[PDB]
Amino acid sequence: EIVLTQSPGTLSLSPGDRAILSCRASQTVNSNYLAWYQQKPGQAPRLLIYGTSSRATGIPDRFSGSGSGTDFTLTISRLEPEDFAVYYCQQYGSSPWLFGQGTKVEIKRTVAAPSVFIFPPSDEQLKSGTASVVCLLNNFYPREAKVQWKVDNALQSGNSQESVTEQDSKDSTYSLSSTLTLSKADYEKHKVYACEVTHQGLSSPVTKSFNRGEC
Amino acid sequence: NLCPFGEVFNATRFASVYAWNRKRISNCVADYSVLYNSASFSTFKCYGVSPTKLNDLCFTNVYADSFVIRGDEVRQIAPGQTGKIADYNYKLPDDFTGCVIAWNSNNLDSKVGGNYNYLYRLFRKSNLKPFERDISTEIYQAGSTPCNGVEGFNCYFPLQSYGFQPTNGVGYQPYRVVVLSFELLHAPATVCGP
Amino acid sequence: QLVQSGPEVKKPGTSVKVSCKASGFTFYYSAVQWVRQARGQRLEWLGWMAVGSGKANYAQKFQERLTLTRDMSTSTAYMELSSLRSEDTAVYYCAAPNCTGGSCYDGFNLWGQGTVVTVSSASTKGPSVFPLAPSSKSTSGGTAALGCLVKDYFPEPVTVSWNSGALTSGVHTFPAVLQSSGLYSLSSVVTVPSSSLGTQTYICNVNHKPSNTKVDKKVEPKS
Ligand SMILES: *[C@@H]1O[C@H](CO)[C@@H](O[C@@H]2O[C@H](CO)[C@@H](O)[C@H](O)[C@H]2NC(C)=O)[C@H](O)[C@H]1NC(C)=O
Repeated sequence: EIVLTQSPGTLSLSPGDRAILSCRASQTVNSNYLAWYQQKPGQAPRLLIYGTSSRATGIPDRFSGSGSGTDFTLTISRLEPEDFAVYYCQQYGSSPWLFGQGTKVEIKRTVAAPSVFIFPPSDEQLKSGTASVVCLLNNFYPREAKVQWKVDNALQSGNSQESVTEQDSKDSTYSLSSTLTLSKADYEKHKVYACEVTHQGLSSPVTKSFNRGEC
Repeated sequence: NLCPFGEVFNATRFASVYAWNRKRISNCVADYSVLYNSASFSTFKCYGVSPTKLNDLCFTNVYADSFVIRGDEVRQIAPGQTGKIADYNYKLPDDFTGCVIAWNSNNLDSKVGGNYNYLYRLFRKSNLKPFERDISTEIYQAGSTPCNGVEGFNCYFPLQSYGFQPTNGVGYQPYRVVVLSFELLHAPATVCGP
Repeated sequence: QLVQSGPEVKKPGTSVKVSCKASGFTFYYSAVQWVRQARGQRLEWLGWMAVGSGKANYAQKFQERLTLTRDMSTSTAYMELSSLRSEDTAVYYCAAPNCTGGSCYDGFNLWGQGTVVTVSSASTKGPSVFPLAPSSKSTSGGTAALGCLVKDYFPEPVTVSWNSGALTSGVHTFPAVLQSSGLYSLSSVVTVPSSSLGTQTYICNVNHKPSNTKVDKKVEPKS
């Protein structure tokens, strides 16, 4: 079959700089059956380039495709605020029309340190038999960031479901939420709770800890 | 000496709609009322000539065309009709004179598992003029790119086959159609009945 | 233009059918392909079908479960999938080129709006709202954060609002996640100054349409 692999995964470029992509195949692909699609979060994909060289109807001239054989490229002359999305490359000459893994384009800005909060569970949550402790990460630019939940200087696992918001518009910073959905049984037989964070924008990891004695 | 209508109307096999067969008839004495009073045909429409008064009229030579089409499809065999069959397979002229006959052929054309010996054209670059055939099977070119002999996206085979099943509805039931067209030209004008 | 049917929720082991109605162009010369995408994942190709003759092609993974059909009378294309599993939860798209006459466009420029299909066994249930009251430990440098917690609701669409929609400055809602019990849960937070606590009536407005339950849970600082 035919496998497509877009080599550059994610690219963060400020508006103005030209951007490039690289959709490379394994076997020779017909030059008349290749296309590029643009998708925004929550909308159906939109066709951009068809036939490896010609653009679609109404597509602004900044987009332009080139290349043939096992190499194919997409070039944006100067980025615009509404051109930040995910781009897929697909070929339909053979029988299986496999897509590509996609490439995400995001705004690049300055590195901002995150904010750390801790939320003790509600008393009314105690009645249901489950404990809910939340550690909140706010306003940090680099996507990579990890949190380890610590109970009595022990790293608990299996209850750290993760949730990330989309890039913001005015400042383009991310917000992170981690919830420690913990059973009631473990709640009383331990004392010290903590969530430790490590971020590229922080010189050293910041440890935020909570105790049930001051509840 | 009588015209051989029986061999046409009782043939063992019938041609496909895209390759309908033609057989001219001349120098013989014909009889149409015996055909008319069969009480077995389904439709008998004669545009321009009264079927009861065919015996009292004389022409120069007649043509007989036959094929097989779907039951719901019989309505397109008429002057001034519009449809895929009229466009791509068999078109009648506006001033057509003659008769069209069709009757059900379930017990002879339908079998268990389906008969795939009848085909009909799907696409054509241009509409058909009256009374011509197209036996070409070259790959169609829907898009603006040459097919180069390979079937795929925007390159479709022009022909597919009917699927006839005994359990199919009367709408999908096969029908055998025979079309007679009478010609008139300066000639001895031989063919006409007693 | 391509218009699809609405979202549907099924039980494991059953089968589903999705229709993709077309209008505004010569549907006879077109061709449709089906693409599905999970939540935050890559696009996956299923197959394609030529509407002119009904011929279809399928990928190896979904060869024995996917069936594509057509209806010339209503210009409607049908797709069905049997023996659904939990991982089949995704959104499905239908795409076809714009055909005007004999000639037609060389790409799948026309796309549908998509249909959401969920495969699960847990029955529908209303949500429960739990307040995230701010505390002294939570407050940091004058900045304070508070919000509400929503749990154990099966249907996807839920909404969060503040001050009956008046409070939206720096509001954060997070994408819903799936627990081990099969019931969804999300969180919503907002930032306010430490001088704001104890002065304004803070409450989160939420709703769950399939349960037809509307809750406005007032939150107060922890004592
Ligand atoms: C086709 O063949 C059938 C049967 O061989 C013909 O029907 C016969 O017609 C004669 C004269 O009308 C009758 O005496 C017979 O009883 C009929 N037989 C049956 C079984 O109906 C039919 O006439 C032939 N077709 C044509 C156009 O002559």
